[PDB]
Amino acid sequence: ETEIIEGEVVEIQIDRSKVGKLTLKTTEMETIYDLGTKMIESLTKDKVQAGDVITIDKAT
Amino acid sequence: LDPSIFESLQKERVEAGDVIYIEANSGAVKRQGRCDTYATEFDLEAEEYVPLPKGDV
Amino acid sequence: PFRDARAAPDPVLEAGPVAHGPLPVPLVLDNGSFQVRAGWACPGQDPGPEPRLQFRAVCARGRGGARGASGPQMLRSPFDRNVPVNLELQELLLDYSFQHLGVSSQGCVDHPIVLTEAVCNPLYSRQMMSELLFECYGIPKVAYGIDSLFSFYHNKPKNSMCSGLIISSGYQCTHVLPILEGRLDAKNCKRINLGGSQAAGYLQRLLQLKYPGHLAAITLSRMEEILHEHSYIAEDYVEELHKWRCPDYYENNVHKMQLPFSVFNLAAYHQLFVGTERIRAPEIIFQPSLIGEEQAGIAETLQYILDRYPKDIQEMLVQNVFLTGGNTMYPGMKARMEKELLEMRPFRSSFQVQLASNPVLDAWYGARDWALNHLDDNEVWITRKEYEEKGGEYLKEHCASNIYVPIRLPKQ
Amino acid sequence: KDPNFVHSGHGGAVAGKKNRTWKNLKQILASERALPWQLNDPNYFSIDAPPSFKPAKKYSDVSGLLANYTDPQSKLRFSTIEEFSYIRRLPSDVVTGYLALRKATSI
Ligand SMILES: Nc1ncnc2c1ncn2[C@@H]1O[C@H](COP(=O)(O)OP(=O)(O)O)[C@@H](O)[C@H]1O
Repeated sequence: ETEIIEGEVVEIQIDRSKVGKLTLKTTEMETIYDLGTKMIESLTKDKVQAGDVITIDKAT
Repeated sequence: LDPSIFESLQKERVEAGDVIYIEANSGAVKRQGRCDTYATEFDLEAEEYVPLPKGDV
Repeated sequence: PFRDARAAPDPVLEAGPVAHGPLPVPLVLDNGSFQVRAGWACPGQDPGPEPRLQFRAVCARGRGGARGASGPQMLRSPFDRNVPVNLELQELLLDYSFQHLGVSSQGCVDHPIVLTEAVCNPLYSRQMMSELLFECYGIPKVAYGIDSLFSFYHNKPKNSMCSGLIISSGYQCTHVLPILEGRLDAKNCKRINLGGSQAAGYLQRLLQLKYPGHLAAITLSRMEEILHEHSYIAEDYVEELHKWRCPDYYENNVHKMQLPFSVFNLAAYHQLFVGTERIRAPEIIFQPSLIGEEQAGIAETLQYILDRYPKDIQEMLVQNVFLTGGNTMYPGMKARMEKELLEMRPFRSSFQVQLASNPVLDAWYGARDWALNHLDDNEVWITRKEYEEKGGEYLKEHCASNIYVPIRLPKQ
Repeated sequence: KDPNFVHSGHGGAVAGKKNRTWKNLKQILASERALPWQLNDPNYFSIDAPPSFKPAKKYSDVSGLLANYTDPQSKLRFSTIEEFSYIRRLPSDVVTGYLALRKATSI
């Protein structure tokens, strides 16, 4: 079994350790998440942009 | 713990609040994830959280 | 379906029920924040026969201005967070209590009294409570003690020296009291700024937001019923609420609270379905973060005081964990407390959790049994003349009482 | 008959515009912090339990079940899709009403 995120990204924010935030959407719901450090490294590495559709292996 | 075991904990990237298995004979050390009491530290973070063990210490 | 509460009983007595032996039978007065409990010591009878005057500690005086009323019947009450801080609204609460119990006649109450007070009581507050007592009512001698510690004194296996933690939870506070060799270790005692008042307030505001169509139908006296009769405390909250998540369990366990009637009438005369709400109201004392409030809660606090001792005396004082007062009445409380305690002890070690024989009345019965024993121990009491040389900020250090410190208050 | 009638003037607002019966508890405590206390002494203003160390769990507003999610506009938090459908149909009044239970930004 796996915990998986999948959705369209609607907003992504970063600061000058670092703390950022993003919002995701499906056809049926929305959420905002606060990001820990290791996700900030992953999201900044892969140049995610608003309107992208993405899937995340939560555990990894 | 002896400093050899401490080196092994450090190599596994263990910190306080992690859930750990030590085998005292082998000197084997295994990280099993963060304890779920801290699962709300952030909304998204890359760790995997496990419940506090129900077995004997 | 909801009930309504009773009011206006018939307590009337003769001028003094004086028994054989010593004539100055003391009044035993539990000066509670939710309700007052008061009566004659009635010595020489093993079961306390009549703790009379079970009544809510609230008074009426409205837009009429010219009169006020005091018994069970806009409203006011004399406390701020379990310390009394009102003048005449305390007097007319005492007056009610004395008059319904009977009194001699002359310009004083002829009988000595034992009176409950806050776990710590501010010096100014103690001074005022002494002044408002010796000046107006002229009592010969007075004793102050703590509700919880009287309830412990009542529930002890023996009339002997002991150690324990007391867990106490009344209207507007819960306290954790470590006691050693009969003495409250008040240097490292702690309290939590929440209690059963705040639970009812939260459960009200929830159901108001759940059914805006009839704000007026739901009110404190009806919140009392669901919180007393129909609510329980989880063994583990995030697991209980998880088994409440599936509809087939929900429908079998949700509570159907029928309002009184004048579409099947529920669009206004609803059945007020309470599910998860019947857990979220009790849980406030273990997780104050269900409200806004950032405090440790009854779980982290107990560990945080228990790790401030040598490892031997921990294993001593945990041998008597005692539950008393108000909120401990919830079903499942012992089980939740002993499970939460099992995680924060050495792996093979032992502990014991005792629940008070009657969690709400044992504070009064304790004060009874205490005063009925210590009648003539004149080092224990404050005599009427002592208050004329010590200004009222003064206390006598008996067991089941707050720790005294040498201090004085300027007044003119 | 009655215990007494010539009751003393303890401190009520007969002599001036000041607060009616007596000072509130906060004002009393402000006058107790002035005294010559010492480091071992019990008190009423140093018995408060400490703040919690652990981060807080996140339960949903409208049902109390665990909430993975929070809505970016209303700022309420919810567990499932039907709950997200439900919240979007609420008026502003009950929305700010729920947030006020948690002393969130809502004032
Ligand atoms: N049977 C009960 N079940 C649940 N809560 C109860 C019960 N009886 C009383 N309470 C709660 O007890 C509290 C009052 O307890 P009490 O010991 O009289 O307080 P205090 O000593 O501070 O005046 C109230 O908030 C009330 O909600």
